[PDB]
Amino acid sequence: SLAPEDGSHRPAAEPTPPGAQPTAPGSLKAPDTRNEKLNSLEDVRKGSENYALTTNQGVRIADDQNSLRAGSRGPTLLEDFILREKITHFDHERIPERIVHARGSAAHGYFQPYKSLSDITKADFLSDPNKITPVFVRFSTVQGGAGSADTVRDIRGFATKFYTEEGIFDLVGNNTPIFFIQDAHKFPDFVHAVKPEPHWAIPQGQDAHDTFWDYVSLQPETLHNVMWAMSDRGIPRSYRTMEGFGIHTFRLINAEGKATFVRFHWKPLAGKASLVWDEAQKLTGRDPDFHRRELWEAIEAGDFPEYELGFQLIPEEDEFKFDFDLLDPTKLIPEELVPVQRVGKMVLNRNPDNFFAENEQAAFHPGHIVPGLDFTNDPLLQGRLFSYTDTQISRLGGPNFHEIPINRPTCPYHNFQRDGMHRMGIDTNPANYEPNSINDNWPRETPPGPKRGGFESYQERVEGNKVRERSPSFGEYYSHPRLFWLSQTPFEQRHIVDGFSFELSKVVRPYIRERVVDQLAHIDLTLAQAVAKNLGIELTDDQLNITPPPDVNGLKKDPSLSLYAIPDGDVKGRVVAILLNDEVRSADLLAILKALKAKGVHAKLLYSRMGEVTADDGTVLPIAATFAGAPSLTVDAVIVPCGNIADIADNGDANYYLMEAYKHLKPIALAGDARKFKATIKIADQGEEGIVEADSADGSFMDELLTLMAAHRVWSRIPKIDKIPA
Amino acid sequence: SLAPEDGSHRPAAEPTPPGAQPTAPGSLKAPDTRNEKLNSLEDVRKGSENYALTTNQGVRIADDQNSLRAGSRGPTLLEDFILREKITHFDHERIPERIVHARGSAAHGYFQPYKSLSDITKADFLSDPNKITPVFVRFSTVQGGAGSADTVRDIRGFATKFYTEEGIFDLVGNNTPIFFIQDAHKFPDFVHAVKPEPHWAIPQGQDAHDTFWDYVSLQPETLHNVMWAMSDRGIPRSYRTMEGFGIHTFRLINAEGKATFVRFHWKPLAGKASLVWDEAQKLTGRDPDFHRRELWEAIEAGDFPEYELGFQLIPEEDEFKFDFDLLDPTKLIPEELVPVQRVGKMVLNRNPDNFFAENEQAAFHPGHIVPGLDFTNDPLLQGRLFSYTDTQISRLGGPNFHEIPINRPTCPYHNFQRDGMHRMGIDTNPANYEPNSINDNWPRETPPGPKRGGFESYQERVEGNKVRERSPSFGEYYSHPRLFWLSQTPFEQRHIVDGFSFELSKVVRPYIRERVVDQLAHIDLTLAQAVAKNLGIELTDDQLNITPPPDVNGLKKDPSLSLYAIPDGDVKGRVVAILLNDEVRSADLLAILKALKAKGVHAKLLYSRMGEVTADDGTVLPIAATFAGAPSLTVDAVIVPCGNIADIADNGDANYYLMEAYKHLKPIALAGDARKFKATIKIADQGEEGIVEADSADGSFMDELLTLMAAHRVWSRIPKIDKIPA
Amino acid sequence: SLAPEDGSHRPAAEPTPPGAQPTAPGSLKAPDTRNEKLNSLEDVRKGSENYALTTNQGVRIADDQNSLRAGSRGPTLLEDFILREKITHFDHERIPERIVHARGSAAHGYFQPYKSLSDITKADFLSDPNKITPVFVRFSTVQGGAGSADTVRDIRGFATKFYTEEGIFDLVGNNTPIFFIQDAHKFPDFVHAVKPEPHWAIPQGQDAHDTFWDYVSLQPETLHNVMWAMSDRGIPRSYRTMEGFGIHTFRLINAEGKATFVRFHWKPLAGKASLVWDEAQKLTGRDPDFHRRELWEAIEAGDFPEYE
Amino acid sequence: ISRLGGPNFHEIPINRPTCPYHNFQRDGMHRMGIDTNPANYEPNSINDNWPRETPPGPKRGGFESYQERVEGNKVRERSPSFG
Ligand code: HDD
Ligand code: HDD
Ligand code: HDD
Repeated sequence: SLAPEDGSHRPAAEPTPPGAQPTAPGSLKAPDTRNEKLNSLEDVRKGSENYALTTNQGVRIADDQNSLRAGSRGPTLLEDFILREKITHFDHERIPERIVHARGSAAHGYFQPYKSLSDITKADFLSDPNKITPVFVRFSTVQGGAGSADTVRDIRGFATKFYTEEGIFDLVGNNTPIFFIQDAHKFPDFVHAVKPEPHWAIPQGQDAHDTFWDYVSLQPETLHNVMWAMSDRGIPRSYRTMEGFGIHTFRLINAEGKATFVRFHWKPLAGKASLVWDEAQKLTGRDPDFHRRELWEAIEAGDFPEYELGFQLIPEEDEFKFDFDLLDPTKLIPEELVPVQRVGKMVLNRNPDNFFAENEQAAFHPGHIVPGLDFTNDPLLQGRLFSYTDTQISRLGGPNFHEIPINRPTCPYHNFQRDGMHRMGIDTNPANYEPNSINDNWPRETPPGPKRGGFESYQERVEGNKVRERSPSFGEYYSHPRLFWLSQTPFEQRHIVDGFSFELSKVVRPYIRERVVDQLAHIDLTLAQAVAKNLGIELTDDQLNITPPPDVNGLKKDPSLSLYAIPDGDVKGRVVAILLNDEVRSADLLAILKALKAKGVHAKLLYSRMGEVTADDGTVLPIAATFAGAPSLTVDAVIVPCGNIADIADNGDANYYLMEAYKHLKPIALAGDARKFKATIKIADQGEEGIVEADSADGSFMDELLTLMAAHRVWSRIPKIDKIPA
Repeated sequence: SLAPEDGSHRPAAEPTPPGAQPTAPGSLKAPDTRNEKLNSLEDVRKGSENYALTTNQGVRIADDQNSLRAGSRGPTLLEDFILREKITHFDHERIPERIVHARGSAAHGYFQPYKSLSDITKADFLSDPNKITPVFVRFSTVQGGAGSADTVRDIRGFATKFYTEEGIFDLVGNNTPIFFIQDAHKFPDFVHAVKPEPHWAIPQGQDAHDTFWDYVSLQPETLHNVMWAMSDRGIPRSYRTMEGFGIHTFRLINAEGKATFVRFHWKPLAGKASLVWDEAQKLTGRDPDFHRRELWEAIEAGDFPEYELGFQLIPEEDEFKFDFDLLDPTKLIPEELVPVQRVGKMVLNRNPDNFFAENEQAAFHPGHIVPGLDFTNDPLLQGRLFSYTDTQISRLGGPNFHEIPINRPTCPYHNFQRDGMHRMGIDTNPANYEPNSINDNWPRETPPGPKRGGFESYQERVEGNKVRERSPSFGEYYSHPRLFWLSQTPFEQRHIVDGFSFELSKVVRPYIRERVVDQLAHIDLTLAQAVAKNLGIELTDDQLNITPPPDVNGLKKDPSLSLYAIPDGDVKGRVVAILLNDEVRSADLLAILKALKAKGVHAKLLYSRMGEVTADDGTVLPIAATFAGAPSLTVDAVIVPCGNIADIADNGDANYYLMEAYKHLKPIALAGDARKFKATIKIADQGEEGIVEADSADGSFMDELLTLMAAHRVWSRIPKIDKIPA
Repeated sequence: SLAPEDGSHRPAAEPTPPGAQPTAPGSLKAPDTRNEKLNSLEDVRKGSENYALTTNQGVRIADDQNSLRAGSRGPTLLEDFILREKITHFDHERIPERIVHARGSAAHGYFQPYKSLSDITKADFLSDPNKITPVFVRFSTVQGGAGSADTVRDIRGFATKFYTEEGIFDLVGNNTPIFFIQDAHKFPDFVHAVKPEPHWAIPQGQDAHDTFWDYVSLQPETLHNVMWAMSDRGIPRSYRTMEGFGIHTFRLINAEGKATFVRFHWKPLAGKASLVWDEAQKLTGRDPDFHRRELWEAIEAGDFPEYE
Repeated sequence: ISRLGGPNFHEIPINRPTCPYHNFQRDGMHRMGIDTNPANYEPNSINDNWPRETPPGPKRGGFESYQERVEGNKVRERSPSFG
């Protein structure tokens, strides 16, 4: 018995806030959170407590500390089969990572529609507001390996496996509404250009290098998603605070056989929020697991990630009514033209038990659809359909990857397919072919119908010659980038310009930077000029004279394309650093902590060392982390309570904490003599918007602080931060 | 509905004789035959009746006859995910075959001891006669591929997986009591020498080629097993009628820690029986699946394969009491010196459901032992311990092959090993290492003990220098071959000579044949001379003068080494061909079938066409096969009833049936006018031992036939067969 | 032609200081730098300039920008074998990373002894001061994945393959002179304890978590190498400025059959130097490829890494 | 991909073309060819876009599919002419 006698090794099996208890496998942390998929995994869940340690063949091991040798200082013997089994399993633990989105974090949850959608689709999982469908969702970055950092600038994946009663449906989306390229034949080129360069394998998790911008400069179709990635969309605060999109136009098919075109959306109920670049980049060093950690801890705290599924629906007869082609995945459908109709809610409420078994081995593929859905001729979607089945043959070791437990349907599956590596199902059917008489032709085909019918493809008319040709309706590259640019606030536009400027500064061949700037001048001259000024490049008179691309269907902006133009803040689940001193005003700390708790905001008590400090009144304050150990990068706001401020006033870490939080536009609140830190951040005596200050933490101090947190960051501080040495 | 109205598509779920019903998966043929392992496989058995045909993701298929195309004569579309999943699974069905023993046939059963062995071993499965241990047994040839023929001349494997309460123990043996080589380092040399030659990959399932005999001629340690392989041991009648051996000396360890040396035996309760070479060779062309078929149908009929497990036990103090080294796997322990103690019985009573999932994927390995067993320094066994865990990583795809259902232990298994390709178990342990505090160190090591204890190696003393050197005690090659030769009946010696003669005649390089005859002259001059005579080789005076090797501990024979010297014939499960005519004497047929039924012998009614014939009293006799369709090779004896003999008397195929059966030494019985067929096989009017003839098929006629069948073949016939052109 | 007319896309094939030119494949940056191993790879090196783009079966491709479809807005056809070959190869690019030391940076070079060692060893590569042996060296971290950062706190691997005339010798060492554990049977326990924890797969490239310190606390044999890892040895400035060690005692065997015990060392001729923790940790965010980059650029500059 | 272990099966010697082959495909299990191209994508400027596409033509040209006419709905249907 090596556990502490007080039982403190084991986290409580109840919701607890971030940092309050060690994290644990979901079935131990939250044994009563169930759904039909979680329950179906019980056949493979393995416990440990009270069991003997064995080999994989069930033989009990007596001494798991030593190899078998001839003499206690002698050579290891070949006959040690316990050693060799254990080292062999170790030696073959790794499987190939995903070719793209190798870095990702996943959770289980459930989805339910708000009302039946039978009028527009026969998909069973959308047929009844009381039908609950379990989900497994993985969120990811794109470029970096499985061991890369989370808060890089990149697109994010947002992949949802719906375990429906009529089959698995995987909605395999990203967090921006378009992709970089038009036709899947170019996917290896694009991916190779953004991935680490092939001679030296640098850089990891960064588009900031020559080959990515070379390809962008040569393929202007890429510019629209490049605009999104260079905005603060590329650096989300959390997977809970980003949008999701299926990108492609798909079809819904109802029981009468009518097709409606659809694009899929996820709206985050926590709101949209992103980091700023300097914070994101520094956070990749201070905590490369920050998004993975934040998702796991939100679920352990009960701050369940919630998202609303929504559809943009366009009738078949309106296919050609826009200035862009609906089948072109580099174009978005502005919500001002086609609104998102709310469909249902997804809540992620339990972590996995074992990351490798459930996250690493999960296989999502957008070809996994169900009756009631269908594809379109989008030429990027069409090639995706080939890739996601083919890649699993190496990644997951063969054609039986649907028998890996996380991938299994919860509905029935029966067919004539047999064998393959790793075959788990032992088929008893006398027949392995159809048509057969020897088993009365079972299992049997099922005609299509309104419910529980076979899959039949929508009978779309095809007419044309066999060509490798891009549709001319796809040959427009700048109007969507411009619509995105004009829809952003002034501070978002600044962050875009700073994104392009920072990334192009890392491109060693200057002509590439020049070619990118020339493309920017086809989108918007103000953008192009601002980036050029940061790169020391002067636009030519020709460039100054490029006419801007047209409006998109009459629109000159669409505010739903901005993260921040329309307030959607939610403070629940956010966190505040509280910088302690060795004699904290206890009345301040009571008021601060209860106000935060009332709004579901978490706190971390920080000091210059671990252990405890004692408040003016004798209250013992346990310390969560030191100032350097939990930097301001990891919090949303900073509060400094009154007390003995001299204890920390000359602490360089405490001062720099406030300087970093101030640079990154975070709300900062200072009570009583903590206002002596105004000099560290150069705040005027009469104060400034974004800094809460008062004689004590009472009255409206915490409400003012919370109001600032609901607006996420103090954008008005931006011109004040250039001078700050931080 | 495609099944026939009358239900004749589905075999009865009751025991039935070979040929009476179509064969079926074991759980459908014998649903009520149960054991703990078969019951534990219920989680992975999948049915089929009444279920819809789906993709592997659970989506119902409407049309499983057509690809999706643009127009009904148009090109196939990439978006056809149904067709690609089905073709992808097909394209990846095969896995590598086993390096050796790739051809094999398997069944489920159970083992039970006759008495507790706790005085000599603490192995839990041998602790109590009421301990029932499920087994899965795979019988195999050695050289040929998984698609090669069964009745080749070869060594046979006999591998038994015991699913004990203290771990899987695999007894991985062959059907002769020694192996070809002494040290595992030479196994790839020997196996490459016997396998198809590397330039052109010929010959399949045959040792009859230059490289095999080149290795043998240069490595006289092989000669003992080569003598077995050249005897009729090399061509068993059935997996049910051969012996099995573990070959190596292992140890039993009791609760006191005392080690006893043990060699393992399986004694077939159906008796020992083999084919003759011509019959075996021709059977590889008429039915290359004969042993697989015979095993499956025996079990379907309730002719369960039964074997007694036997131990030769040698106390530790007697290690050096023999003329040969107990660790040398090319030496046998004569039963006259150390008797086989009969310790328990194994019954194989259920065929698999799916060959690939349960037989092809089964992994047996002799390093899978349990507490109460241990290894010795036998240098062939020592190297085997490395190979059987290593080879599964490619064959079965990775280190989780114990999770493939058929391989899973039925007792608990818990450890800190994680991940690997197609990981099924989802571990919930917070710890994946020990020692750990965070899960109170579970699962925990267990000290060795008398029951349910951890495995500890027997503390054998090792003293010597690090050397690659063969023990001098292994350097004797001829005395065991000679003891084997002297123990055979005269007809068994003739078949040995004929085996050597036929094989060496296929060696194209004559000096190799000469070098083999020289080795034979070191074993026995009579043998050497008889082989040389058939090869047109004359022994030199030096060869005529080689002194024979010494007796083995005073023995100049041991009849336990002969298949036939001691009567152990059992006719239950054997099969007779009854050659019909278009007017059968029904009284003969009743008397024949009655007497066969009484002894559990099966029959097959044969004619010149399929369909039925009608007997003299009107009984309608259904025909199982034609003369040419079910050759005499496939039966144990032939009976010709009386009736309209002129119907068949000039039938070449019916005459040849009897000539072939007669050449192969099979009993033949002829009733009434069927005695006209005496002329085709040249039998004198007075008759001949092994031909049963009488006026009708009365009761005496059948006892005489059944007595011949209990003696298997009519060996006295051998000098008459030289004249038969068949 | 997409290249700039001034030729500024292509780096000079001469030694240049870090940042002066874009980095390039070895054989194009330093075509005249050769050794027996580098030459022997010429059978499989493949160029590109002036060659047509083809499938892997050697069929020239006319249009590498589009899939084949039925009409220019139509569905992609299964008979597009060019698209499926290209996407199949992409789909199967990745292989499993190394179980440990998955993050590493490598280079070619050569070794030669200062004098013959025939009195203590008959190894051919140590027999003659003028017999040069090619080498390939990979330096690595231990815990993190292939896409983790370079300037973590960790032990570093230092593995040298010597391509000798009497076979390959691999000296597979680390940058500290001992290991954490005594018996290989415990390696999966120790590695599992230091690797990301199994429920949530955190933390990457860091021993700073409960399971590693749990194992340490319960296995005091670890403490020596834990001391080295917590010192600035854990955060070297460059792979050029750390020591290497084989850790184990091995044997040298001379022609007379005498055995001498030996432990192997590499001394960096650039000297020993490490970062400080705040700088190392912030560098994993500002340039997670810092040691990979510094090694490649030192070789491009002519600052060849040398070790005794 | 299973039978020959991955996507570099054209590098097994019997399968290799005797004519030139050059493209932007990289890596995979058992990769033999060591690409020196600074670029592993096209279009690129950093290797002047080599290796380059080739127009179709009478000899030594790029592959182009015959522009057969396709007309019909997306169906899983046997042509009646096959019946
Ligand atoms: C033709 C190839 C191709 C194209 C054009 C795309 N992808 Fe993809 N994608 C892959 C081929 C691929 C892949 C090779 O099949 C991956 C990696 C491994 C896997 O299982 O699938 C994958 C993974 C992958 C994942 C991670 C799934 C997971 O968590 O396991 C997401 C979220 C996306 N992709 C999303 C997209 C979106 C939104 C695209 C454009 C609209 C896109 N993919 C285009
Ligand atoms: C050092 C290597 C080596 C040596 C010396 C032997 N074998 Fe072996 N044997 C193998 C390496 C191997 C193997 C490569 O590991 C096989 C092939 C596939 C498998 O799973 O194991 C195997 C399969 C195999 C099987 C088939 C098991 C099955 O049905 O799947 C049997 C019955 C034997 N062997 C029996 C023997 C006997 C009785 C030996 C000598 C006394 C012997 N083997 C020596
Ligand atoms: C019993 C298992 C075992 C143990 C006890 C060790 N290693 Fe190891 N090592 C491995 C099992 C391993 C491995 C699983 O075999 C690796 C990863 C995959 C590979 O090719 O080798 C490996 C890789 C590996 C590499 C990377 C080689 C490369 O760059 O590819 C280095 C430098 C070391 N190890 C160094 C050590 C040192 C100095 C050890 C202690 C003195 C040590 N290893 C103990």
